[PDB]
Parts: sequence; C-alpha cells; structure tokens
Amino acid sequence: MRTLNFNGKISTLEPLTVTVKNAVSTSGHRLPRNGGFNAAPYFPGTSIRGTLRHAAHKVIVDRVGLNADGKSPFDLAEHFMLAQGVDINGEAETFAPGEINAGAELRSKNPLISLFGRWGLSGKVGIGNAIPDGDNQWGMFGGGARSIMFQRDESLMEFLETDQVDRLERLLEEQAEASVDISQIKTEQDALKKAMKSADKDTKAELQIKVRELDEKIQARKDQKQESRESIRRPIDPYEAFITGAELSHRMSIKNATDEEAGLFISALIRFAAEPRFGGHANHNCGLVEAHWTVTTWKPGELVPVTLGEIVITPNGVEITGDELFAMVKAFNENQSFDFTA
Amino acid sequence: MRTLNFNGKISTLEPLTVTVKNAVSTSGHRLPRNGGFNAAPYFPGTSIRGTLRHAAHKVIVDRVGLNADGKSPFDLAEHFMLAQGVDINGEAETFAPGEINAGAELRSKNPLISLFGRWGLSGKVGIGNAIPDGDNQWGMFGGGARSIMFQRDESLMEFLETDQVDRLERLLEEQAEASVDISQIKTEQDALKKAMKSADKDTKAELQIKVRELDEKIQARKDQKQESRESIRRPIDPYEAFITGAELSHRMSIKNATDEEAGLFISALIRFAAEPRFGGHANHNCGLVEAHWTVTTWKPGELVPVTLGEIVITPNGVEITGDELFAMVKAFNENQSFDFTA
Amino acid sequence: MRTLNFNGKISTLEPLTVTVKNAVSTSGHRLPRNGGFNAAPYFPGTSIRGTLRHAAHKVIVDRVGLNADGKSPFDLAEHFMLAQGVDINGEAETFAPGEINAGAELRSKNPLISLFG
Amino acid sequence: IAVNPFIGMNVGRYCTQWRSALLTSATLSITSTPETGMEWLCKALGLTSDTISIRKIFSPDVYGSMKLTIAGADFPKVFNDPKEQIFSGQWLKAVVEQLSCIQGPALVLTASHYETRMIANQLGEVSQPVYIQKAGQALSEIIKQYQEKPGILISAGASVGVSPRGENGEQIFQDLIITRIPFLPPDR
DNA sequence: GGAGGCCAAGATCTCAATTTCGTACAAGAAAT
DNA sequence: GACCCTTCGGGAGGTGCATCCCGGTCTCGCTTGGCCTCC
RNA sequence: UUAUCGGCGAGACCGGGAUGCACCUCCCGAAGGGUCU
Repeated sequence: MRTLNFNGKISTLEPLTVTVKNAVSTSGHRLPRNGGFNAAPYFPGTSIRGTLRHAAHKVIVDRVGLNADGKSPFDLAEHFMLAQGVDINGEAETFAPGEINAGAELRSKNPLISLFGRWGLSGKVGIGNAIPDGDNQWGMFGGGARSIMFQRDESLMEFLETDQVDRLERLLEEQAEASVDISQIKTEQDALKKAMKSADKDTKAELQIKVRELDEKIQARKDQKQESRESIRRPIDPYEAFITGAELSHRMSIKNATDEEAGLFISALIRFAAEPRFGGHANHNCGLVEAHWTVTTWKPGELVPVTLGEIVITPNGVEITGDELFAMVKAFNENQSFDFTA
Repeated sequence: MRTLNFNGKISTLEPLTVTVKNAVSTSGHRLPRNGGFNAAPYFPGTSIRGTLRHAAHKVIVDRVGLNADGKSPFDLAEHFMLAQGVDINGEAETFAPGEINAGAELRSKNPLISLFGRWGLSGKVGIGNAIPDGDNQWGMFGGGARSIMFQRDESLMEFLETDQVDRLERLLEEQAEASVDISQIKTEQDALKKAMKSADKDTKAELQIKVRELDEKIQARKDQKQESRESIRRPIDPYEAFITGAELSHRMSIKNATDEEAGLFISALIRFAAEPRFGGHANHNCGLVEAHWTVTTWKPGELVPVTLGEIVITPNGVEITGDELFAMVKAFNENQSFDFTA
Repeated sequence: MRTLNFNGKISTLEPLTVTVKNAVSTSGHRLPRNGGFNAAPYFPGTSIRGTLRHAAHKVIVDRVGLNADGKSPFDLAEHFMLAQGVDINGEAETFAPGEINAGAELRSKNPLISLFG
Repeated sequence: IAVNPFIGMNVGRYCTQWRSALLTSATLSITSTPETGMEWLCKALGLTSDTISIRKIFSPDVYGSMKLTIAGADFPKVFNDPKEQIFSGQWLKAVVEQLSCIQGPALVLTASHYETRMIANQLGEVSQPVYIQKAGQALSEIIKQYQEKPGILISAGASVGVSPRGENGEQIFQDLIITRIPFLPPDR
C-alpha cells in the first residue's frame, strides 16, 4: 500500500464554472470563494471529486462488461453506491465503530468504494480544490440576452402561418404589459428591500412578509400570462468562471493505495480525459480542461518522496509516463477478483 | 454515441463584434474581456451557440419543408422550443420524475433539441468561446458621425419644396439651441458627477438624485424639440470588435454524439456557412467568418483521439474531409423518423 | 430572398482618406486602424455604407421623379428616413408589438429601408 | 530591478564577506522585542541568527516628552474609495478642523504629495503661514523658508531622517500631525 | 459448557441563531 | 542656408427584458443481560 | 496553572436555456515659395 500524491495543474481550455448553492446569492452568480467576498474563487474539490467518481463508475461498468444490448449487470442500488456512496437499499454493511479492518474485505473486493469511500467507510481518494494561479483569471462569462428569434431576422416569419403571427403579436403585447406591471411591482419590492438596510429587528418580520407577499403577487401576475408564463426576451445573468488558459493548482491524494485501487484511479483519469469536463454551463462548452499531474509516492519514515511519474491529460491524448503508473494500470486491468455487487 | 470535439480556428473576414450587456457599460460597446478589465477579449460562446442553433433550426425547417404558400408545419411554440429552448406554453417541468427516461426518446425523435437542450434537458452540444491567438487582434471600429444630408450634399435642397426647406431650417435651429441647452445642463450634470466622488453616503445619494433629476431635465428638454425628438447630427460611438483576419481558437463539443445528431450539427454548420455571420453589426458587414474545425473523437478509455476529419468553411465553399463526417451527414439526411413536435 | 455576397476589390484611382473621429487625435489625422496603433489601416465600412445609401436615395428620388419646379414629392422626414435613416417625427420604435409581420410588407414597399435598415 | 528573484540574498553574502557589517537604524524594529521584530532583517537579506552577531534595540528612557492624540474608530474614513484615490470630504473637514485648532508651529507629515495638495486646497490659511511641498520639490528650500518664520508645514514624503530644526538648534514645532499612516499601495 | 462476543433497551430532553485588508516618497549613484 | 506658421465648429440616441426548481442524512460517546457461537 | 489521559470522523458533480440586436458618409479651406556658372 502506497500513499500517492498527484500534485499538478489544471489548465483551462474553456471557462471553468460551478454553481454552489452556498456561494451564489441574490446579488448574482459567484464562484465558491476562498474564504471571503474579496477572495480568489476556487473550483470546489466536490465537483472534481464527483466527476472523477462518475468516471470511475463508468470505468467499472465498462470493465465488468456491457451485456444484453448495453445494459450493465448492476442494480440501481449498486450504481448509486458506486457513484455517490448512497445505499438506497440500506443493505450496505454498516461497519459498527470499533470494527477492526473496517471494510477491508469490501475494500479488497470493491476498489472503487475503497477509493471514493462510502458512509461509514473512509474514501482513500481525497480530491482537493483547484486554486487558481495569479490574480484575476476569473470573469463573468456567459451573459448575453434572449432575443425573439423573429424580431432578429425577418426570414423566419415566412415560416409562420397567419394564426401563429397573431399568436406572436399577442405574446409580445402580453410580455410588454407583464413587464411593465412586474417592473413596477419590483420597484416597490426593491424599495422595500432598501428599507431592510434600516434594520430594526421588529420591522424585519413585517418586511419579509411584505416582500414575500409581493413576490407571490409577481408570481400571480406571471401566472395570468396566457401566451408565455415567462418573458422570452430577457438578459441572461452572467456566471463567474475561471478564464480560458487559467492555471488552477490541484492536489489529489490516495492514502494507502493498493496497486489495484491506484490503477482504478488512473483508469478513471484516463476515461475522464475523453470528456475532460468540470462544472456546469456545458452548453457554452464550459469546463473543458487539460490537466497534468505529477504522481509522487511517500514511503512513511523517508524524508523525501519518490516520483512515480506524470499524468498529462491533453486534447491530443493522455501521456501516463512512469513505470509505476503503468504497473498500477496493468494490475487493475488484470485483477479479476473485484466484486461490485451487493 | 461518441464524443466529437471540433477544435479549430475562426478567421475574421470582417470585424467580429458583440455587445453583451454585462460587459458593456457607460463607456460604450465593448467586447467581453475574458477576465478583468484589461484581459484579452473573447467572442462569447453564447453568441456562436445562438447563431448555430438558429442555423440548425432553419436546417430542420427546410428538412421538414414548407407548404405551398411557404409556411412551416411547426407551431410558434415549436419554433421557440427548437431555436431557444423555451416553452411558451409552459409545459416544460424541470425535475418531474416522469421525464427521467424521457431522454432517449426525445433525443432520437428531436436531434435538434438533443443537440441544443431545453429547460430540463441537457444540451448535447457545448459551443465554447472563440479566444484570439495573438495579441492586439481587437480594436475600436465603426467610428463615424451622422451628418445632415443637405449640409454634406447641397443638391438635395433642390429636391425639397419651400415649406420643406423652412422645416429643415426650423429643425436645424431647434437642434442648435436645444443642443446648447443640453450641453449646459450636461456639463452641470458631469460637474456634480465629479462632485459626488468625494461625498459621504447621504450626500452621495443626494447627488445621485440630483443626477437623476438632471437626466429627467435632459429628457424634458428633448421633449420640447417639436421638429425632432432626437438630434440628427451626432458622433456615433465606436464598438469594440476583433480585427479582420484575427485568428480565434474555438472548441465545440458534442457529448455522446449519435450519428444523426452529429449530422444535424454538420448541416447546421453548412447552413451557417451559407451566411457565415457571427455576432451583430450587420451594417458594416461585421461578423463574417472563415472557420476551419478539426473534428476529433475520443473513445473513453483510449489514450489518444482519432481525427475523423476537418470542416473548412471558406467564402469559396464548405469542404468536409474524412469518411466519418460524410457518414454522419448522410445518416442525418436519411433518418426520416424525426418528430420535432416535442 | 437570396443572400448576395459582393466580394471584390476597390482600386484607388485617387488617394482614399477618411476622418474617423475616434481615429484622429491631437497627434494628427490618422486612418482608422484595424486594431492597435501599428495595424494595417482600413477604410471604414460606415463611410462606404453612407455613400451607397445616399446613392440609393438619389436613385429613388430620380425614379420617382420631380415636379415641374423640380421638387421631389417626398418630405423632409421621408428624405431623412430614406438616406439618413433618422426619424424626424419619432415614428421608429424597436421591438414594439404591431410591427411584427409589418416589416416584410414595409420592406417590399420601401426597398431602401429594407436594404439599409 | 526588484527582489522578485530574492536579490536580497546577494547583498546578504556581501555583509558576510566583509569582516563585519553593522546594520543600524532608528526604525530597525517592528516590535520592541529584538528577535520578533528584526525577523524582517533575518528574512530579507538572508542573514540568520547563527551568522547574526547581535539583534538588539537600545531606546533611551528619559528622552524628550510627548503628548499623543489619536483619531478613534468613529473618526471619518480617510478614503471614500482608495482605488481611484479619492479622499472622503468628511475626513478632509475633520483634518482641517484639527489643523486650525493648533495654536503654534506644527509639522504635518502627510503621505502623498497629492494628499499635500488636497489638504492645502482645503485649508483656508486661517493659521500662521502654510508651507506646502509641491510634487517633486526639494524639502530644504521649505525648511529654510520655515526657519525665518515658523508656522504650519505640510510636507508629505520628506523626512528621510531630516528635521526642521532652528539655527542654534531647538524644537520649533510643538505639534506634529501625521494625517494618515503612510500605507503603501497594493503592488500587483 | 462455561467463556467470550454481538445486539436491543432503559423516558427523559435543551436551546444559541451571522452582510467585503493596504492605494508612496525619497535620494543617490562609477555602470551590471 | 537662412526663417516662416500650425484653423475653426458640429454633435455625442432612442428600447427591451432580467426564468422556472430541487432538496438539507445516518452518530455518538453506557451498562447490562439475552442469545449465539465456540475453545 | 488546583493536574496527569482523548484527531471527531466518515458520502455526495448542483446541473440543466438563451444570438443582445437592431441607424448613421464626419466632412467642410488652402500653390510652401524664393535665392545663388
């Protein structure tokens, strides 16, 4: 068992963005911040870890074998336990505290669960956050605005029947009237939210009620729009993302990694390199990354770690250089004693 | 169902501009900057995605065809769903447990919606940002000034009756005195725009109220102009655009692309190549591009990608290389089982 | 409804200049540069578009013809709309309902506004 | 050039290479403790305790007298917005108010010549002659302008170990107004 | 067949609730 | 083979629209006998 | 320092949709000239 540290950089091919419920607020979309509003945003280790765990789950599904017409020989409980560590059945063998070698048999038979952990079983893999290199390297990408297709180019209107043209007329008049009414209501709402700043606690209750009621008024005003519930033409709030070519330092660790588990992890990185996507806004191709990792193992009691090799994920291929990385991959590919079932 | 990466370059035959609301400010039309204020501007992947989505929508409209008068069988809501992914009828539920397996059907029947997703359906296509290769490949274009026709050319005066010449006289005197009045109140408004700078918050908001009432005074002075509500002679603010011949690296991805969806994408690229216009400023012919893409596939688990072919879009034609791209295009053209009434 | 691409060359019979307000500075009159100080200057598409729009306006007033005194039937507002593209009476609004599907008919009736917008 | 490559290391060997280098200053300390406060010398030139001959602070006990008046937290914020270098007007009014309340010659050490110019502009010269250090001027000219007629001397920068002392030598400014701590700009 | 070794029950409950560091000057050279 | 003399003034916009929603966990800080294996 | 001793821990992709676009001529005026095998 070796402790492998993948220390390396994620270069950004297309902006790297993520919406975490914690970070974002009503002020707009913000990246998860390194402890403060005026801090360097980091790409969370949670998103990277989930992407790699799903890549490893697909690696396992491929490695066992797609039988039938592509259906994998795994139930839904197994897929959830392998990819998210949640047992829907509850039949997962909960290791009562104090159990010696907790899950050692499960770790030996399920290298994936050993790597990415479960409830009551520590995951050997720790996927750290990707911290950017240098000031800036983040920006408000996306954005823009929905425009009515038929108000932009008139040729598409030759493809619309008369009744559909009158439908568009009614839809736009409805959008305008709803916009004016909702905007007046929102002006009242933001004046009320300005009255928050005069924060007398006794008033705050009456203001939260008097603003959530005005937001229900907004919802009801939208609900009576026969043609379109939502205004079709509207500016898109931009999302904060790491710019293209941004260098994000990444640290990943596998504690006490067997050659089988480390080979599974390297195969997960290999399959991730096919679709090296991190985060969301994949409609704008956000998340495409090329990443290079230096694998260094550290024998405990030795003052220095030794370098096993380098994993380079690039659009031109995966360069896994190093005798020990290939040894790990071959050992994982050649071990037939993994039970991923219940 | 394989991943296709279109990695390639967009060369700008004419300047390539866009005004995205967040990027633009009181200064004027400015490209999104790829980070901070001074970072290298990029052409939004949102604009490219919208242009290609509308090209694909027109491709599908032609493929289904038109009736004798030339209208399309698609309803207005179907058009909006196809080219913007908005249900005007409001039947798109976000996370309804009954759509969990609505995916494969809605994909194989509607390759366009599968490519460009909707509210609840992830788009298979990710259209990334066009990032310039070199530096100083952008500039301020369109700098001009609208000038009175009859002052630049004196012949047009002989085309106007006496009363119309007197109307032009009144309009010129109106522009002159109204503009000196507007200039006086403007230099007062920017004098106190400079004055708020060193102002406490109370007096800050007081000077912002003074600014908004001098703005309403601007509007009122404009109203009083009976000949014209707006001035006729004025310097047009230039817009920021990528230079002619600028090389922009572009990355587009089709995740898990089936043959028909990829063929629809290639047909969309061809139809966009009929009018290779990106962005706006259609006047000044801005947006015309010559783009070449290397389509590469990456089977998950493989260490290298395989270059299926190249899609070169030039003003002299569209060249598609590789048997695979042709096979995808033919598969899309020969798949008659698309029901786009989703 | 066919898209025409006029791809071609302008050979300069006599020196071609333009005073773009941005491009000029207190240093001196400089042609609008294609990005940065040291790029290759271009002749703006705005100037060519204005020249061609005034040419088309003169074409249209010539085809409509002139009365005995030689005054075009159009008014000042119509001239400004046809060549200058500015509304004197305020009859121009963006994204307003009612003009949906009236644009095609107006374009057919007014080819000048159709072309130059 | 800069200390980006840790150029400091170089000069550190230089001090070693001589028989002995004696680095002294009136301000060669951050704290009153030698080994906690001189560690910026222990960390910038690269000289370390082993090679450091001594690390000490010598302060007299009875040297002069001093009354301290400091602005509290409530005092108006110096910069309404520091980035574009705008000084909040409330702080300007407070500073001029406290400057005019002085009944004798004083030495105002502002941080920037820009601060010198704004404070001079905001002052109504109600007090005895106000002497101002123009941006990029020479202090000693204002020094000898000030010896002939002591008054209020607003001189940013300056200092570098100088003092507007009189002719025979005497403290000719009972007050010294440090308007703002000269906080160095952020250097990306 | 008495020693481990795992597993279920025992009736009750205290208590508490959040909005953005630092903004310059010099003096003085045998040069990189 | 030495200077000349460096121009004004215009005029700087108008609107539209700012989404829908998920779904917020297990624990456990002690002792005892009952039952089940089993050296 | 009214004693001595005690890692709190293990799992989770927040993602899914959008062309921001639509109009403008920046032009109007001028001799750079005269001297010397």
